[PDB]
Amino acid sequence: PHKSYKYTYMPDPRKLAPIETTQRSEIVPQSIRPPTSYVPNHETFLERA
Amino acid sequence: AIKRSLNVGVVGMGNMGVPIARNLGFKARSAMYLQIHSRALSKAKRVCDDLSVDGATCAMRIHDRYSTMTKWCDVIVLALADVKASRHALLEDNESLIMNARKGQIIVDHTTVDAETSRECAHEAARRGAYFLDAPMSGSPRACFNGQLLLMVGGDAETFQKMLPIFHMYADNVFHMGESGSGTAAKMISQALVASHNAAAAEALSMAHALGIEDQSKLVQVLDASWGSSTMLRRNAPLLQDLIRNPDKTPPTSAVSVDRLLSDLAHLDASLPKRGGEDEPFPVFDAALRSLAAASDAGMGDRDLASVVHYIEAGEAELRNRTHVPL
Amino acid sequence: NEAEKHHDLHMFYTLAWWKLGEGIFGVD
Amino acid sequence: HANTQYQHAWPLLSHDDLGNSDQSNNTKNIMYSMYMPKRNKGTAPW
Amino acid sequence: VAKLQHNSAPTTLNFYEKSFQQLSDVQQRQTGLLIGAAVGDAAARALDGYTAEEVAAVAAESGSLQDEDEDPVVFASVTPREHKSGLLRHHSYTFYLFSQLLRVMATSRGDFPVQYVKNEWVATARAHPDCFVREHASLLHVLCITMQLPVIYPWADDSTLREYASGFLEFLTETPAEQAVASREDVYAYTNSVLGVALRCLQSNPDPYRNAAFMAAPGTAHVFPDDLALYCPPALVGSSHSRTEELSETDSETVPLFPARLLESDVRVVRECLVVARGAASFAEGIKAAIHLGGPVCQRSLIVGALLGARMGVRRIPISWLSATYDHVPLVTLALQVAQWSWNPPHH
Amino acid sequence: RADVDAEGNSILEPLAVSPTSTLAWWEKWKRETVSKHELFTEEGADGTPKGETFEEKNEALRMMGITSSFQTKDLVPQPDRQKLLPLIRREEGEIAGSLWAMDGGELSYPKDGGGPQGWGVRLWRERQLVKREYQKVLDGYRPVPQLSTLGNSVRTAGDQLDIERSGAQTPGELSDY
Amino acid sequence: AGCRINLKATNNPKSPTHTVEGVFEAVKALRSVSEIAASRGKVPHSLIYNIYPYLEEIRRRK
Amino acid sequence: PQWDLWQSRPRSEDMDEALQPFMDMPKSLKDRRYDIPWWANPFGAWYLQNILSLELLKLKSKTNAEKIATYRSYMRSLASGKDNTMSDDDVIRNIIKERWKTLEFGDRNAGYPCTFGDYIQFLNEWFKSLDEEGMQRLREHFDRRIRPLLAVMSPVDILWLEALTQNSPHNKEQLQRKIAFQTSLGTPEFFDMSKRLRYEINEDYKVRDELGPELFALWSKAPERWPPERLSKMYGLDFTLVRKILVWHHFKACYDACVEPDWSLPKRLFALEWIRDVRARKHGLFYGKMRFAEQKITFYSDRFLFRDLVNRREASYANVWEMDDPYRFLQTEQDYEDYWGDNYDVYRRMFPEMIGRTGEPVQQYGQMPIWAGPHRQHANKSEHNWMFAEIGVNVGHEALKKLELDPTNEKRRRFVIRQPDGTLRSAKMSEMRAWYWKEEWADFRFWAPQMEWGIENTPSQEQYQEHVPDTTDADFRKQRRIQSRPVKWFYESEVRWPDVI
Amino acid sequence: RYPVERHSAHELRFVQAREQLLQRSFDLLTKLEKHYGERLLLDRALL
Amino acid sequence: NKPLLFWGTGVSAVQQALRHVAEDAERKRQGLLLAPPYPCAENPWGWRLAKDILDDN
Repeated sequence: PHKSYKYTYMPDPRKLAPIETTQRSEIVPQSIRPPTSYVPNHETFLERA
Repeated sequence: AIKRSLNVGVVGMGNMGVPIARNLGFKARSAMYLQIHSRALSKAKRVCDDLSVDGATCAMRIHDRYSTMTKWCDVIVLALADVKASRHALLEDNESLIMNARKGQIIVDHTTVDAETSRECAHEAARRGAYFLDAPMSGSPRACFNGQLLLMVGGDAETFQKMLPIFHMYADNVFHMGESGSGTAAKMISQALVASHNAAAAEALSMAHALGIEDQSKLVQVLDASWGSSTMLRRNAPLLQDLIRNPDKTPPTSAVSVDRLLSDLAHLDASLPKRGGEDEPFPVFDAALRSLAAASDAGMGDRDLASVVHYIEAGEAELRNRTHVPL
Repeated sequence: NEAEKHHDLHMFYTLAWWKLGEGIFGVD
Repeated sequence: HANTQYQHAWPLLSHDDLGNSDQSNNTKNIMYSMYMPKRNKGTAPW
Repeated sequence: VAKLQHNSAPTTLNFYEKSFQQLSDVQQRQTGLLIGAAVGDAAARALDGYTAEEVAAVAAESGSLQDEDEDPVVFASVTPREHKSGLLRHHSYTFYLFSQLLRVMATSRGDFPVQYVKNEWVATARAHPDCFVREHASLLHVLCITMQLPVIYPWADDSTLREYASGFLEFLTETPAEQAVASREDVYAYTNSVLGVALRCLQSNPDPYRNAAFMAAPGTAHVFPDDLALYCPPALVGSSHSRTEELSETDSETVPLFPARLLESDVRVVRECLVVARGAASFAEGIKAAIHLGGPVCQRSLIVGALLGARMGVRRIPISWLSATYDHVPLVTLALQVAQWSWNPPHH
Repeated sequence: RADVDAEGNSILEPLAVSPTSTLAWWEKWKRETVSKHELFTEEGADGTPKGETFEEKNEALRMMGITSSFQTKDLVPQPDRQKLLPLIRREEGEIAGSLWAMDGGELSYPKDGGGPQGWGVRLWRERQLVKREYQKVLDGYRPVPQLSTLGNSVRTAGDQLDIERSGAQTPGELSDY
Repeated sequence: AGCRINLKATNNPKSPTHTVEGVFEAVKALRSVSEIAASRGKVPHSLIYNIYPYLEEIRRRK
Repeated sequence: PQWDLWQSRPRSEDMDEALQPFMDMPKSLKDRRYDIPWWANPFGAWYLQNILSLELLKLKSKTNAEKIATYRSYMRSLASGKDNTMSDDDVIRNIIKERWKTLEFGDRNAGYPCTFGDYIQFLNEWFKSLDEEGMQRLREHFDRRIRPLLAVMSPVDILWLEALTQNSPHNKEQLQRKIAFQTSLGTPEFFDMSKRLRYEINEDYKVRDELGPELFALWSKAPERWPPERLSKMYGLDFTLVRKILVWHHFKACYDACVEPDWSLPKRLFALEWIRDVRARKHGLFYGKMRFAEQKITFYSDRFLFRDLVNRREASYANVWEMDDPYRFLQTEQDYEDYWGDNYDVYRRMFPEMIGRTGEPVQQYGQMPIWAGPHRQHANKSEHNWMFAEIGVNVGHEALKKLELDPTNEKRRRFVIRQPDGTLRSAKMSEMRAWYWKEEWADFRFWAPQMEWGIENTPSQEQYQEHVPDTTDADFRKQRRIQSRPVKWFYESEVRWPDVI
Repeated sequence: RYPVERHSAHELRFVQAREQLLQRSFDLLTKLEKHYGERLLLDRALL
Repeated sequence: NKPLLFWGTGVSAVQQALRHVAEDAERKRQGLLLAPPYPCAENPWGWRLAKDILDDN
């Protein structure tokens, strides 16, 4: 096109600025409580709810 | 001997060459000058224009001549369709990359090739003083866009270590198999396993339909739970079920084609050592080869691999005729 | 879209410029 | 899906679509603010 | 220019690495004084109290270098012979008082009386009784405390800086009981001379040590290097009369106890620190030379690194050492606040 | 280590550029020439750095190892005296075309197809401008041009013979001869 | 320039001769800045330009 | 190995044709072509025999005298004894000129050295053998020599030249028969203008490729001693043209050395122009240029505005460059590359005036104690940067942006940023200015440290004390001082050191 | 690596991580042997 | 940098001409024509091979 400019269409530098991501699992995990005697199975849990 | 950026070139804007170049342009934070070679300059113009519009972080330069590509690029990666094009681009052309290679250049061809071609390419590169790697890529173009490809690199360990930061831009599973040609051998083994498992999955779904199982998801679930799980089966369960249910439907096209699979298996057979007059008696591999050949002999070579289900019996009839000819 | 290859510029060299320019092809 | 929306950036010291350039006097340059609609319902980027 | 991304190399090595570029030259020198003082103190805290031969033995013992690790003397991993509780594990009592004064200055946003920090200093002294008697009313201690006073207004002349620092030095040399600590004037004069050195370093004067020797307080020729001692003003006849009055007591059985370390020894240590700072071409080598001399390495570094920072700005301080400093984040924040507010105090 | 990083992994390094390249020559010249601080000890007479005069410029280039071809001010081409090229650039376009070309780009040439923006129309307009200039020459607003190679080749044999044997540079000199 | 033509008062508004005559009469009745300055006794440039020395030109010579 | 013009390198077969007729040549006749050396073509053989041999004669050899004797004898036969004093190089040049002029195209074996088709083939293959630099040199030769002739010659003259080139007897007779063709031929008096046109073109090319190295060397060695402005002033060249020549020279050196060009150079030489002109352009939309940055009152309207402008211009640079005082905050090459590469646009749009930095230092705050203990320490961490800005009655005034963002303001607008790890930090200058209405102008001239002082500018303490600030009159200053100073003394209820014996 | 970490200290950290990994691997293989009823701890030469 | 010899520069041309003459013998067996001599739609420039007395049909 011009042979003298990088990024011939001249995008905004913020366009080429990168994006970083961090999942919430890294911030805090999710624990799973094992079933208790009151709700031995998920059927009983749903019936109680 | 000045300080600059690496000149990284990509040769072949086919189906898999575009995602590689796009990944390099996107993930190269101005750390490389991206050269893109094309047989027709219109394709290179289109690729560079699309990369620039989508937003590329590295400057790009288009090429239509292997001589200019060699004089510019410090590292070259070739992603072509067949073996003939790769052989012409590397050894046969007057401006062939390997024959005209400079002392220090690194040429990596991701195209699946034969063992003899890989050996001769490595020998010529070593004689010229450059470095050559055969890294047959594995995966669909969508997987290459996601960057989760598969590379089996054979050659110099130091060269593989140096080229790792470039491979990781479009491939996550990179395995340095060993000396030159080990990547080609691993690709041959993988292709043979793929064909065998595709034939097995097609037969399994055919017998499922024969027995009466009327759901494919509920079958693939228990198959994955059990020891009969297979990637090809999981991928091709719905299409194979539909094709079995309605034989009139013509299987669709895909990047992994019957003709290409047959060509790769033919290269594997050519590189397979012989035991004299008779060949190696692999029953499952021979059955898969015959079924795939019967499928391709119906104009379905450019369609998906699932077409083998309609020509299992075609291959069997052809084998029976050929065996009855001398009987 | 198509790049102008300027092949019409080369057609002017096919005119025997030495007849009038008296050997302009060389260094002068 | 080809590029039909973006165009190559203006090079350095280039002329305007109306011939205006920031060279020497501005007399050859012509103001164009009087051709725009008098009131905009919103806010233009410029 | 650029290198291929691999191994997930972090973009910035520290929080303020790219923030230090956002200061003027004089602001960089101002922040560099405090930050280099802190870095030197933290680097010399490990070998605090060690002798010269002990430091040499440590360096010889840790003679397995992998061509990229820092000097074994700096930030040494030796076992602690002190085992302090919460803060003196990474710094000294002198730097504790220095940090308290820095925080008071940052919250004051300009010049401030000594009463703003009297209570903090006496609270620290009560919290650490052994350190207070060990390093109270000594030249090294008062100098390391008052080194940061010229940061308030680097363009101030010697007379203004000395007048402002007199109030702080009076309380620093004020014994609680009527112990009658002697050589208070001598301590004041030596501290003023070194503060002149630091002020000229902040002002980036050509040969700050030479010009401070020229404009030093009378009777302080023994603290400057011997090649510069000729330019110092001679001892005052008033100082001689004060010495005669002190000798007129004729009480040999009375010995002061708060100045544990002798004034002459403090002067020798400060002279060694000044020669090291003058002959140091980089902050790292200056700190290494300061710690190789043994003795009060914490105060030696607190002087030498402060001078080096005032000479060559923040950005010459190794960012790895800055990150290794324990309280680098609060120290740098306070230094930035002081540098910003020194040029426009709200009260005047 | 050129090809080894901090961790010890082998890293890619660009291939050495051609030692005969002009860029390599510039790099070596910059690295090996005298530093910019030793070109002149005393500065200019009035607050300004030396090197503005041609004598000082030639001395500096000599110290840097370069012999200036433009020793005098008059030896500079001085393109502000041009009377024909600026008119063409102002009206029609860049007559040169390939004067500013990086690599097969930034070319000011007519289109290949032709039509209103083709080589024929471009040359016709340029010839019209040259005809206007020749009309000025005939009217005496411009000096009579000298004898050209094309003009000599066009002239009759007798004219060429007498021009060659007299060494005349202008038609006026030919008329005098 | 800006020109506004109103031919409602005329018996035949759709008259190109009326339009051209009106425009030419308006042009004829126009005085140039040079003529206005000559009539007033002022400098023409000190009538349309915002320079503070021109403020002395609108006062009375004293 | 080594490839040059003498030994042509092997090129690819699928290369496109250079000349138009070869593009329409049928594929069968294309395949009929042989692969032969360049001199195997009759035109190449003619050139090597006639012109290239005489060019080689000037080199040191043994047969040079043997051929020079014959050529001198021929020249003496031509021009009696006058040409005896002519130099040997002049004789060789004359022989080359005569052999170039006497070249004819016709039947190969009837006397003519080569045919027109052979000449066309040689031209096509010679153009094919060129690289990018070869094609650039070819275009340079075209512009230098052939373009003036085309601009000065009529299409009738061009057709006559084509007829001469083909040397067809019947076609030449047909063209000469026409009376209008006879009368439309150009005149030598008008063709003489081609000499001046060629001189101007060669003068511009000589400017470029001879004053480029000299200016480039001066500006690369001592840019501060020889700025582009000084170079243009001393060489009489255009100020813009000098910078253009420098940029072109550097970029051509990079391109022909096969190195990625330093993209920062056009920015570093046209910093003002880059901000003013370089824009992203949409397809199908026509754009304009802002003559003035804003609607302001001209400085000629008031006498004080005129003085202010002349003082500011005195304190301002005429042309700021990379090494000047405002760019002294780029200590190392990392800062240099970051500022001048790929982020110059944002770095210049951050703040209008040129200051000794690009933003403000960022300092982090301290978290308020949480009595809930470790049951709630996690809650302040998230996946995003939470940015908060103060608003209210005293905050948000566009006209007071500078005073509200002044760090030395006791009533400064309060910004906070909670990082995804819970850290509370301040805001950058760009982040703080993002909340106000955008300012999209820049200043490339004014530099504050160069302001006049002493003469006509002397801030006085009397003017500031005219307000009569009295602590006994107004005690708000004491209240703010009390608010700022610490309060830990209140728990101790004269300060004295502890006594231990 | 930490800002002031030594090479020897990094090696010691790697040694400690290696020991922790070895113990956790032994526990995991014990659990897997209990789960499967097979013999997984074959090469018992790292004690 | 090397002699510009004449006697060792005719290798590939001989092989190409051998291929051409073999194909021309088969063409004479088949009555084939290489290309239209006159300027036609597919050959507007009228490219034609030069006649050679020594060459046989």
